[PDB]
Amino acid sequence: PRIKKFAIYRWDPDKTGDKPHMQTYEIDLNNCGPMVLDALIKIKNEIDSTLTFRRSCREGICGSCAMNINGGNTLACTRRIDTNLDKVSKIYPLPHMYVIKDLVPDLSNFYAQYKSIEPYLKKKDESQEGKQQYLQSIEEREKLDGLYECILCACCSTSCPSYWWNGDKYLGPAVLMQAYRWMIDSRDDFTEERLAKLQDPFSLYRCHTIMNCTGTCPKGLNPGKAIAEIKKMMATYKE
Amino acid sequence: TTAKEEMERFWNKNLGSNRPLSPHITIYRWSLPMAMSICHRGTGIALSAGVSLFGLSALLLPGNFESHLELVKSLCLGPTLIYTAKFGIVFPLMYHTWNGIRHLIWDLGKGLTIPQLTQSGVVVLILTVLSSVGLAAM
Amino acid sequence: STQYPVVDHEFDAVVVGAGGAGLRAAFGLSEAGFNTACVTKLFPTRSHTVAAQGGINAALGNMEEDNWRWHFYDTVKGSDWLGDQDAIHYMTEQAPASVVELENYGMPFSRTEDGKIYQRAFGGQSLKFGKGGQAHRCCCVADRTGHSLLHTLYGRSLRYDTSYFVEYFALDLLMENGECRGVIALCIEDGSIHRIRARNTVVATGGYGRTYFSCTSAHTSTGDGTAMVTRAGLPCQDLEFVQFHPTGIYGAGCLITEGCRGEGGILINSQGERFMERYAPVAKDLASRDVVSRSMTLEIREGRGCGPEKDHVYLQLHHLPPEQLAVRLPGISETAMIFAGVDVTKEPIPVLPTVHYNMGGIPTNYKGQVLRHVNGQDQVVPGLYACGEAACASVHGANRLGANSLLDLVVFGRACALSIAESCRPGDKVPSIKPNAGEESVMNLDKLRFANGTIRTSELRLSMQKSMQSHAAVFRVGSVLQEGCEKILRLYGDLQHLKTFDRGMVWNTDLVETLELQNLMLCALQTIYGAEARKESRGAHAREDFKERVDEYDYSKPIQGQQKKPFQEHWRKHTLSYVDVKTGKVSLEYRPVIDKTLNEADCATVPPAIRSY
Amino acid sequence: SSKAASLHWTGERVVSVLLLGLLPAAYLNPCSAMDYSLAAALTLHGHWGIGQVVTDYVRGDALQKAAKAGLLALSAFTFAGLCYFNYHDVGICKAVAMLWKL
Ligand SMILES: *Cc1cc2c(cc1C)nc1c(=O)[nH]c(=O)nc-1n2C[C@H](O)[C@H](O)[C@H](O)COP(=O)(O)OP(=O)(O)OC[C@H]1O[C@@H](n2cnc3c(N)ncnc32)[C@H](O)[C@@H]1O
Ligand code: HEM
Ligand SMILES: Oc1c(Cl)c(Cl)c(Cl)c(Cl)c1Cl
Ligand SMILES: O=C([O-])CC(=O)C(=O)O
Ligand code: SF4
Ligand code: F3S
Ligand code: FES
Repeated sequence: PRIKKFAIYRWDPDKTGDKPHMQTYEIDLNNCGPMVLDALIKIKNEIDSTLTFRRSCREGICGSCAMNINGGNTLACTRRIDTNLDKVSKIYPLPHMYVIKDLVPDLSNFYAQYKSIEPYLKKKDESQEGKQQYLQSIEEREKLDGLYECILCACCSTSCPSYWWNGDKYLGPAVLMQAYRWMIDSRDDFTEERLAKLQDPFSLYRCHTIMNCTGTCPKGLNPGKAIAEIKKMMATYKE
Repeated sequence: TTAKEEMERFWNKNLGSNRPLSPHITIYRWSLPMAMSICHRGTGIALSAGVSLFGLSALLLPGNFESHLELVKSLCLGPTLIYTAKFGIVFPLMYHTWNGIRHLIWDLGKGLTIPQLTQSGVVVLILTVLSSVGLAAM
Repeated sequence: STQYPVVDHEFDAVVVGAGGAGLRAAFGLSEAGFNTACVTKLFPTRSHTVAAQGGINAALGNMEEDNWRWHFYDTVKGSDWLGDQDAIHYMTEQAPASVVELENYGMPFSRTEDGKIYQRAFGGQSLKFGKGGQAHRCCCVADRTGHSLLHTLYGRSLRYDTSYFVEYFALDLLMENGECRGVIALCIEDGSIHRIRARNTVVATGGYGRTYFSCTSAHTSTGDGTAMVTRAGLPCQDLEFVQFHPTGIYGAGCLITEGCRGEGGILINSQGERFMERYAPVAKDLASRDVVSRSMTLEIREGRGCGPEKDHVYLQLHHLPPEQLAVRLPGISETAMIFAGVDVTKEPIPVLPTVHYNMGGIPTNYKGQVLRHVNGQDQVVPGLYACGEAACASVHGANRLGANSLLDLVVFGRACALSIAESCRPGDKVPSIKPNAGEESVMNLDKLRFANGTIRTSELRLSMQKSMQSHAAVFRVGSVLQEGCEKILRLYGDLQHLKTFDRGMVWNTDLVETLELQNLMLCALQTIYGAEARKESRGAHAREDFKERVDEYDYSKPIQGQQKKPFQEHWRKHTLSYVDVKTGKVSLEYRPVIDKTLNEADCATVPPAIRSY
Repeated sequence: SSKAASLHWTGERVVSVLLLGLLPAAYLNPCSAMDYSLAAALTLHGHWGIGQVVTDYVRGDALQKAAKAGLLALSAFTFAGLCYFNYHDVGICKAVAMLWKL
């Protein structure tokens, strides 16, 4: 028999000026799955179903969980509960974001920012599209590993202090790493205009190499290292 | 709906709501490279304040540097209080110096992996101490 | 009612669902200059297609030389001849064009030494119509194909003027005299009610695998479109044919790709034998889904299983070059660890046959148009389409072929796009709707919203899931099935005895996970009742009491000195199921399979045969 | 569209190595030239740096305009002062020297 405590951020938008408060729950860990989501689900099912959160895959590929657990941003479905009964787990919504309800942040801006980099392949001549597979050597292809696997979970950008103070105009690591993913895609023709789109104070340059992003990626990616690669490209490119 | 309209919509929705912003600094777990980052901010801000205060007092205050040095020899401080006032000036400087080097290695793209940040973090921290004590001893 | 804010929308088209199939349909319509709306209860990228691992089939001729007609043959065979050959012809032909579309879109396929799309071996695929041995036509992005597919599709979709109702919950269709007028949805964000009316409506809501206790499916795989169709009084085809993927992780039931076997991964029991060598001599470990899982689940019957409570098998990978395991199978390596604490390059993964895919769904044209059944005949339902796992053009038949669903998605996504593109014009007269329309959904919503019953949504869902698990598994008998039937029908009654707690408008996940249970019930009801009625062993459906394939002939011996069985006497036919919304009474009937391809000259019909690997 | 943002980024990195290199050189070669080029590098790099902190934290259009205007004034007086000190006083190399043997 093993009880664990969970301190969980709460807020009901329909409860007339309800104020954000922590609610604590208790879970027999022998009666629960290894991961934090398993507990989040178990309390939803048996204890309180007024608890509201985003989940889907429970396998860590949809990037639906993405919340603040014990100070760090990962995916609940992938983060395992600390067997240490002495520590009380503290579950929060993703930092410096608007809470719609409980652990549910308004991710609209995060998405709008992703749209803005135009995250798709672009050719100068698009007449011949649809009819032949494009050439790309494994060499040109290796340059994509650790970039394409991004889950758009928003753990990174939402851990970046620069994104906290300047989330509106600063694109943040997740988006920025993607713009780079398309920059180094051999099949893309618009590398110069992708860079030229980041010529302002805020879009790229609010990054001060804090490195929370890489430090927190639940997928073990290095958004920050890509941000520095963009920076080099920004300085050295022509026209 | 454009990306810009979407952003524009995001702000006008939320600023006219009663939604709370989720906690951040007050909850987010600090790490060695995170702390070493605001310290780069602080030390820089302090160092610039020092220099600003130096050139500004050179324009407003009467008497030369030599006048102010003798002015200081008044109620002359203990060797272990002139060294303290000496160490608390090279510490802000020597730190921001070594981490600034680290920031440039980074601009070059070298050593940006997490375990490399825990290595480059300690090495800067030690070099700070060794060069802060080294210089206040001169 | 009356107190709910009903907002109206007028479009040319509406796509319910933004998985692979949904997105392809959605910008496909926009691409063609149609004022399209998409409705999805998740963020497009969260959709289950994003979890897809193995790859996407097409006879591109990159590895060896290929013919899409061999792909055809494999598919129809694998379908155990419940598969409509007109659709299979369409799909397998459109495949190379479709994959090249995706690559051209930006999909970062793994590459060959020629800088072409890397393809690999997969379960039960051959060259030269089953003669030229194992074929390598499964196109992949290393290990995260669905993920990459969904992302590139989402990427592409930003380029067109489509309107995306993200986290909107489609409640029902808007129907008027057998004609689809649009949808009625819940804006999860504020809890408001939206009636979107369009001239055409595409339903791409994915599977309902979450009718079971253990499945590789997303928590959000709940047959919501399936049920909207059932609530319309429309038929649902072949819902009893449920795919049990051989290799899903023993614990949480996460998927380990079939690409493991495709790359040379072996399956081993407690005795140590490569049991997929005596169970299926020719194709071996890389055989059909139903045969492999049948063998696995049969191996546990013998007692030769591995584990603590004695209930799983071992997928082996360690003998493969670890370098190969790093390039081909990176995604499973994390999850094999994370969810099982297993090092892929050292120890064998613990796997178990678990629910994976729903070949059953809404009956469909090869054109994507939803079929009803009138006078023993097919009738196209005006203004209504379906595609992907939610659909049943039955390109997959009685057993879906590995790497064919992602293909299904994009092919027919495009089909629905084009069918509308050809059948009408943008700006065409969008049909009107009653001021009273959808009132039934809003009412059932409000009823569920304030429910003061005796049973928790969670508790009833668990009853359904464990019932289906013990009464509709890999092996079936009428005794267990009939008990399973009444079991489910009993639980259907309990839907007026359900307790909800959350009574808020904004993000009422309590309320929706109930609407989903409503939805899941309707699905499981038809699945189990369909399974009861079918008295044969075809594809995924295996009856202990009817071990044999009941066809119009006995295709084991030669067909001629032989009299053909009448329709309602053999079983080689599609199951159509309905249910009265109030009583939960499943009535059902049948329509014929299609054997004629789109052209006999280009692609020969393949007549039924003994199906074995 | 110019590449102004990326040039200003590089500009900074240049004065940084310039200022990094100027420290040993001020110890090894204490002179009046050193005294002036240290004054330039000190004030520029500091001005750009606080500029970063200004852009980061000073939300608003009125405030951002002022905070930069005063920062410019602060850096102008700081440079003029160090130039005055190098001309009509000890000079910064010698100033440190005098201050350190103390
Ligand atoms: C489970 C699984 C399946 C799978 C796979 C791996 C796993 C773990 N790997 C595959 C592979 O490698 N190759 C392949 O060919 N298939 C593979 N599969 C099967 C396949 O991925 C799925 O069957 C298929 O992707 C289903 O996709 P579809 O496009 O039909 O839709 P979806 O991705 O499941 O998502 C459904 C969308 O519909 C929306 N929805 C659902 N209900 C509603 C309501 N009420 N209102 C509004 N929208 C709704 C969802 O939001 C979602 O976007
Ligand atoms: C010892 C040599 C020095 C080097 C190599 C150096 C280098 C740097 C670098 C690379 C940064 C930017 C780091 C980032 O990207 O966030 C920086 C920040 C800054 N520095 Fe220095 N520096 C040095 C000394 C000084 C001195 C003596 C002052 C005082 C005038 C100073 C004032 C600042 C300020 C105000 C900032 C901005 C803080 C920030 O935005 O984070 N530096 N320095
Ligand atoms: O503004 C900042 C904040 Cl809030 C933190 Cl926590 C850090 Cl580490 C840094 Cl570097 C900056 Cl600039
Ligand atoms: O449904 C599929 O084709 C497959 C699947 O689980 C895989 O091998 O990734
Ligand atoms: S880079 Fe990592 S943390 Fe950021 S959105 Fe992508 S997967 Fe999430
Ligand atoms: S957390 Fe930050 S400011 Fe840059 S290195 Fe990472 S985005
Ligand atoms: S639920 Fe899909 S990542 Fe956690």
